[PDB]
Amino acid sequence: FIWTSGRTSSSYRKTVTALKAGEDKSIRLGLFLIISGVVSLFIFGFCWLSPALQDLQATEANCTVLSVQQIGEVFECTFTCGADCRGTSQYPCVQVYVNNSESNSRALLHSDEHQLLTNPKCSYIPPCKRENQKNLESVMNWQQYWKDEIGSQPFTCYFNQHQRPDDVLLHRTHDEIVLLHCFLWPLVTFVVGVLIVVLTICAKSLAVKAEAMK
Amino acid sequence: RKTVTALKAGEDKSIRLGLFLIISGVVSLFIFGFCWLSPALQDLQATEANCTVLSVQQIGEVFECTFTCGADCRGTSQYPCVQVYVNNSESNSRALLHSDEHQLLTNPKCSYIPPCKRENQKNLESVMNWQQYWKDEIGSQPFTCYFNQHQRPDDVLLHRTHDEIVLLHCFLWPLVTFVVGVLIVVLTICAKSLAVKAEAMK
Amino acid sequence: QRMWWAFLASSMVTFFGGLFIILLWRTLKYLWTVCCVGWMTSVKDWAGVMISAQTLTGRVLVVLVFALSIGALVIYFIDSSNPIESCQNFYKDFTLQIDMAFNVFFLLYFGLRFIAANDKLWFWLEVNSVVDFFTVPPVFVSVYLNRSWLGLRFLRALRLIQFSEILQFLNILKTSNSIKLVNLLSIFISTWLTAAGFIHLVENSGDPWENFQNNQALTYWECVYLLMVTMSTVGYGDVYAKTTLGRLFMVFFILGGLAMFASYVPEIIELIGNRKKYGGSYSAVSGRKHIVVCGHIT
Amino acid sequence: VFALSIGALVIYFIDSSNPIESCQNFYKDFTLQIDMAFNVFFLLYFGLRFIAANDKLWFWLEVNSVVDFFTVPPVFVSVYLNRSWLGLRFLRALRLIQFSEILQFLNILKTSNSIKLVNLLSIFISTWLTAAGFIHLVENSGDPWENFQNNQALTYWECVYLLMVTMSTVGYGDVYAKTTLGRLFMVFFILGGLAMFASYVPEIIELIGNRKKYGGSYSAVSGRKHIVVCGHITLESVSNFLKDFLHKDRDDVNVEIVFLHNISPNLELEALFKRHFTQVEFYQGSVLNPHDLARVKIESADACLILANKYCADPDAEDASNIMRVISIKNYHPKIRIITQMLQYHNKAHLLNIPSWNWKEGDDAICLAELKLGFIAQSCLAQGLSTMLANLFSMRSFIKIEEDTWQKYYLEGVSNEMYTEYLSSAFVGLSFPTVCELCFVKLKLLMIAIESRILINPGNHL
Amino acid sequence: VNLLSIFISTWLTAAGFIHLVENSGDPWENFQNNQALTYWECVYLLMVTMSTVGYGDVYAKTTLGRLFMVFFILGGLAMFASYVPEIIELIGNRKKYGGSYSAVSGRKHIVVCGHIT
Ligand SMILES: CC(C)CCC[C@@H](C)[C@H]1CC[C@H]2[C@@H]3CC=C4C[C@@H](O)CC[C@]4(C)[C@H]3CC[C@]12C
Ligand SMILES: CC(C)CCC[C@@H](C)[C@H]1CC[C@H]2[C@@H]3CC=C4C[C@@H](O)CC[C@]4(C)[C@H]3CC[C@]12C
Ligand SMILES: CC(C)CCC[C@@H](C)[C@H]1CC[C@H]2[C@@H]3CC=C4C[C@@H](O)CC[C@]4(C)[C@H]3CC[C@]12C
Ligand SMILES: [Ca+2]
Ligand SMILES: [K+]
Ligand SMILES: [K+]
Ligand SMILES: [K+]
Ligand SMILES: [K+]
Ligand SMILES: [Mg+2]
Repeated sequence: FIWTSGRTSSSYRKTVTALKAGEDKSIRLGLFLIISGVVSLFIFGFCWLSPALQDLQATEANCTVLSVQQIGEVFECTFTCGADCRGTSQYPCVQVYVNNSESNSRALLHSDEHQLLTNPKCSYIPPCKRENQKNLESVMNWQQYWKDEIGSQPFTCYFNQHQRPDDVLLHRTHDEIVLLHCFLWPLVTFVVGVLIVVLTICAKSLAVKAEAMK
Repeated sequence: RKTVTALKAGEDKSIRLGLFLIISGVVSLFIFGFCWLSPALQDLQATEANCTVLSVQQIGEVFECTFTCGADCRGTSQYPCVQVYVNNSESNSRALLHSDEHQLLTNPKCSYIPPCKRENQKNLESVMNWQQYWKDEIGSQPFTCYFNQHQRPDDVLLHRTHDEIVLLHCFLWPLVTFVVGVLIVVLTICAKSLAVKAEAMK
Repeated sequence: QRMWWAFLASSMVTFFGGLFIILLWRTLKYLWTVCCVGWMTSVKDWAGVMISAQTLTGRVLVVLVFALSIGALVIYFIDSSNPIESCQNFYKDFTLQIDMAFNVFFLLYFGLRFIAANDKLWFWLEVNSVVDFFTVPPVFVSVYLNRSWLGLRFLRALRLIQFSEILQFLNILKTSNSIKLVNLLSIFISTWLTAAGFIHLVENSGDPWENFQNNQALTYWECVYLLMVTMSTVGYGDVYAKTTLGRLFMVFFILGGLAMFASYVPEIIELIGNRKKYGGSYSAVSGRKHIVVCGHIT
Repeated sequence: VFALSIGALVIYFIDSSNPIESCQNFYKDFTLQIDMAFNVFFLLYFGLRFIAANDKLWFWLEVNSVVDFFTVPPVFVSVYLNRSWLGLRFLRALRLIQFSEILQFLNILKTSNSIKLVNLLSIFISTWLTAAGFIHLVENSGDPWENFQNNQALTYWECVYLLMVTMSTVGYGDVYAKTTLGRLFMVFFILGGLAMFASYVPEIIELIGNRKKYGGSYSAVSGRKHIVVCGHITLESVSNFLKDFLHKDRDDVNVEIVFLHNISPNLELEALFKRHFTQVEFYQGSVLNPHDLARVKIESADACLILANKYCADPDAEDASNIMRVISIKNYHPKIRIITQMLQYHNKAHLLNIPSWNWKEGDDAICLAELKLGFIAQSCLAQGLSTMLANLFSMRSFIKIEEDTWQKYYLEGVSNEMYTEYLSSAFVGLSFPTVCELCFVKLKLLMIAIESRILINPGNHL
Repeated sequence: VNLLSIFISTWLTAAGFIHLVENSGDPWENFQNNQALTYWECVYLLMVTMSTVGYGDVYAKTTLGRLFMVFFILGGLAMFASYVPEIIELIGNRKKYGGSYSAVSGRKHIVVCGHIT
C-alpha cells in the first residue's frame, strides 16, 4: 500500500504451573513502569528546563513607586461572549516606574510576565468588560490605588537584569505546585514499577521453596 | 599480482575519500556559485559615485518600528519620517537617500530608521539627532555613495550590503576541499606504487 | 475547585491495589509453609459457562454486553460535546443514571469473569480488565461527587475488541475470512477512536510548563478527522496538534498508526467484495431447448 | 562506553535549549566539567581502539573514528577557550550505532531476531537525531548570501518533530525549513529518510510482537480427571472427536480434554475451542518433548489419545510417526493408558513389542485395516452387519419426522448405542435368557453379553 | 546509471516546465495570476510532490500549473516509488568480508574450511 506502491513486489525445573505466565506478565508491567517513569522524568525535565531557569534567574527585591501616569495613547483588549463571539474595546495606558534593588535605576512596572508580554509598552491591562467606559473606570480605579502608594510600604517585586533589563514584576508566573506534581508522579510510577518487580520475584522464588518443601 | 597484504583495503578507502572530497568541492562550488550569482550581480551593477545633500526634511507622517524584550516579547513604537535628497553622478538629477539596502527595503517611503528603543520619545530624539547631523552637511565634503540606474532608479545608498569576506570564504573552503582531495589521491597512489617497488626489491 | 485527580486516582488505586493484593496473597500463601470436587470449582465452572454462550442466560448476558458497550460509547460521544469539567445533578441527569446502570452491569460482568478466571494475576493483566479499571471506578466517583470530568472516558472504545470473541461465542462467526474481517475492523475502529479521544484530552488541556495557556479548542470529531488524515499520510495541515504533549503523542502515533492503516485497509478491502460473479442458475424457456456443455472448457 | 554515550547525548540535549554561541566559566559549569571528563574517557577509548586496530588507515576511516574526530577536539577547544558553540555536537547521536556491537560483546544479544531489532532501532534513532540536529543548526544560522538574516528560530525538538513528519510522508506544513540550505538538506533527506522509514518501521513492528499465544501449561483440578489428545489434530478431526466425546447420551462425565499439537490453530479451530471453552484446552508443543509432556501434565492424565491421519500419502511414514509418539509418551511415563489408531497390522505388531506397552493395563491399538476387514468378513456371514456394528459406537440422538419413509425406521434403529454397566442383585441366581426376556421391554434394555470373562451371548446353562 | 539519468532528467525537465507555466500566468486571466517562482523553488516543490510529503508552503496556483501538477502526480509518484528503492538497493552492494589475512611474526595461524555453520 502507501509504503511505496505494491511494496515493489515483496521487498522483505518447570515445576511451576500456569502461574508462570501471569508472573512473567507482571515482570513485564513492572519493567515498563520503571522505563515509563524514567523516560517521563527526562521528558518533563527538558520541558521544565527553560521555564525553571527563567524563573530562578529572577531575584526577589524590595521596591517603591517613583511615579504613576498615563501616556495618553490607547490599546485594544478583546472581550468575549460564548461559543466564538469576540470583539475589541479600547483601554487607556498607565505607566508606573519603580525603585530597584539590583540596578538602583529606573525600571517600568508590569503586574506579571503575561502582562509584560501581552503589552510591553504599558504597565497594566483591565479584564475586558464590554464597553470602553468600564475599561477606563477600571484603569482609573487601579491608577488611583497605585498613585498614593508612595513609600507607604516597600512592596516586594521580582527582577532579572539579564532578560527584563528595565522591566519589573509583582508576581512569580511559575507555580511551584504544578512543577512538583510534574516530577512527583513519574517518580511514583518508577517506585510502583520496582515494587511490582520485587513482589513478583519474591512470590516466584517462594513458590519454588514451598514446592521443594512437599 | 596480489602481493600487497591487508594495506590494500585502507588505501582503496583512502582513494574513495579523496575522490569524494574532489566531487564535494566541485559540487559545492557550483551550488555556492548559483546562490551567490544574483546577489553578486546586483552588487556589481551598483557603481560608486560622489554625492552632496540637496535637502533634509520631515514628511510629517509616522511609521512603526518593532522593539524587543527576551524570549518572544515584541511590541511596536512610532518613529517620525525624514527624507533626504542627494546630487547624483550617473543621472545628474534628484534621488532619495537610503542609508543601506535593508533600510530601502524595510521602508522605501522613508530615508532613515532608528533602532527601536522602547518609547516614541527616544525614537523621535534619535531621528532629530541624525537629522541635525545630516542637515548641516551642505557641500561640506562630497561623501561617496552607491547607485544603480537600472534597479534603484531614483534611490541612493551610503553602504555596500555585500560583504566581500563572506563571499571569499564561501569560494575558498570548497577549493581547499578539492585540493585536499587531490593530495589524498596522489599520496595514496604514490604509497601504493612504492609498496610494489619495495616488494620487488626483496 | 477542580476534581480531575479524584477520578484518575480512583482508577490508579483500583488497578494497582488489586495487583498488590494479589501479589501479597501469593507471597503470604507460600510464607505459611514457614509457620508449618469442591464448591470453589463448582462456582468457577458455573461462571465459565455463564461467560461463554453455552446457556440461554449466558447468551442473553453476552448480547447485553454487546449492546451496552455501544451504549457506553454513545454516552461518551454525547458527553464529548460538553465542557471538560462540570457540576451536574445525578437525580436530574438521565445520561448519568443510564451510565450508572451501564457501569453496574459492567461491574457484574467483571465479577463474573474474575470468578471464572483460572490465573487471577493473568486476568488482572488482561486488557479488558484494564479497560474496566480505567472506566468503571471514575463513573462511581462521578455519581458520588455529583460532578463529571471528561477524563479517560475514551477508553470505552476499547470494548469493541471483544466483539469478535463474543460473536464467536454466539455461534455467529465461523469462517476464517469473516472472523479475520471482524477482528481487523474492531481493532482498527477501537484504535482510531481511542487515539482520537486521547489527543482530544491532551489538546484541550494545555501544557503544564506553559501553565495550560496554549490549549487548542478541538472537538472530538475534529480530532477523529485529524487522526484519519494523519494515518492515511495525507497531512492537509488545516488541523494539527499544537501542544508539546499533543505533538509528542503525534510522533509516537505516526510510528504505529501508519503501519496499522497501511496493513489493515488493503486487507479489509480484499476480505470484502469476495463475491462469486457466476452464481445463480439457468432459467428454462418454454418452447426452446437448451444444451449443457462441460468437461475441458478453455 | 555504553553509559557515557547516552550521557554525552543527554548533555547535548540540555545544551540544545541554550543560544547558539556563548561565554561560560569552566570552573563554575558542572555540565562543562562532566563533558570534559566524558571526552577524556572517549579519548582513552579511542586510543585503545587505535592500538588494537590492525590496519590504521582502515581504522582512521571507520565511522566511529570519524564521530570521535568531529566530537572530541571541539570539547577540548571549548574547555580551553572558556566558551561554547553548539556546532556539530549532534554527531554524538551516532554513538548509538555501536550499541548492538557492544551488546554482542557482553554476551547479551545472541538470537538473530533480537540482533536485527537492536540494529534497526539503533540505526533509525541515530539517523533521526543526527539529521534533526543538522537541520536545527542550518535553520537557526541563516544563509550567508542572505547575510544570515533569514534564520528561523527552531528548537531541536521542533526539528525532531518536523523530521518525523517528513519521514512518514505526512507533511503537515505547520513546521518546515525556510532557508535555502535547510531546503537543500530537506531535498537530500527526502530521498534517503523515506526509504529508511518505509523499510525499517514495518520490519521493526514485525520483529516485535512475536509472542507465542498458546504457551503455558495445564493446571490440574482436584477431583476432576483430564485427557490428553495428540497426533493428527485438524478442524474436522477435533470437531468429530468432540461430537462423540461430549454427546448428551453419555452420563454426566466431567472429563477435561487437553490438546497437544505443534502447529498454531487456525481461526476456525480457535472458534471451535471457544465454543467448548469450559471443556477443552489447547497447548502448543511437541509430543516428543518431555518438557511439553510435563506441561500438559501427562503424568496425571487419565489416558492419552493419539489420532492418526487415515488419508496420509505414506501409511508407513504415518505408522512410523505414531510409533515414535507412542515411544516418547511411554518413555516419559510408562504407566499412561495409550489409545492409538494404527493403519496397518504389521506396524501394530512392531508397536506391541514396546517394553511399556501393556495391553492388559488398557493400551489399545485400534487397527483400522484389521477392524474394517473384520467388519467386511462379518458382512459375508450376514449382509448389513458392518452397518449394524458401526452405528452402535457413534453417539446419536433420536430423530423423528412425519414422513412414512424407510429413513424414519432406520433413524429410530440408529438411535441406540452399545453401553456397559453392573446389574442388580435381584437378577443374580437366574439364567441369562431369563434376565434377557425380563430386561427386554420391562426395563426396555437388551443384553448381548456379560463379564470365562468375556462371553458373547451366554447359553441357558450359565 | 539508467535509473539515475531518467530520474534526474525527468525531475529537472518537469521543474523547468512548471517554472515556465507558473511565471507566465493564465491567458484567460490575462497573465495577471502569475506566481514569481524560482527554478530551484520549483525543483524543491517537485521533490516534495514526488515523495508525497506535500508541505504546502510552495504549490502551483495557476490553472495550467495545477493541470500540469495533476498529470505529474500520476506519473512522477510511480517513478519515485519505483526508482528510489531500486537505486538504493543497487548502491551499497559491498562485500563485508573481503580483504585478506595479515600474518603476524612469531604467531602461527590455522585455516579452517569445508562445512562451516
Ligand atoms: C474501594 C476503592 C476501590 C475506592 C477507590 C478509591 C477512590 C474512590 C478514593 C481515593 C481518593 C478518594 C477521594 C479523596 C478526597 C475526596 C475529597 C472529599 O471532598 C470527598 C471524598 C473524596 C472525593 C474521596 C472519594 C473517594 C476517593 C476518590
Ligand atoms: C479483587 C481484588 C481487589 C482482590 C483479589 C483477591 C485475592 C487477594 C485472592 C482471592 C482469591 C485468591 C485466589 C484463590 C485461588 C487461587 C488459585 C491458586 O492456584 C493460585 C492462587 C489463587 C489465584 C488465589 C490468589 C489470591 C486471590 C485471587
Ligand atoms: C595519531 C596520528 C596523528 C598519527 C598516527 C601514527 C602513525 C605515525 C603511525 C604509528 C603506528 C603506525 C602503524 C603501525 C603498524 C602498521 C602495520 C604495517 O604493516 C603497515 C603500517 C602500519 C599500519 C603503521 C602506519 C603508520 C602508523 C599508524
Ligand atoms: Ca442414542
Ligand atoms: K503520503
Ligand atoms: K502528505
Ligand atoms: K501533506
Ligand atoms: K500539507
Ligand atoms: Mg478449563
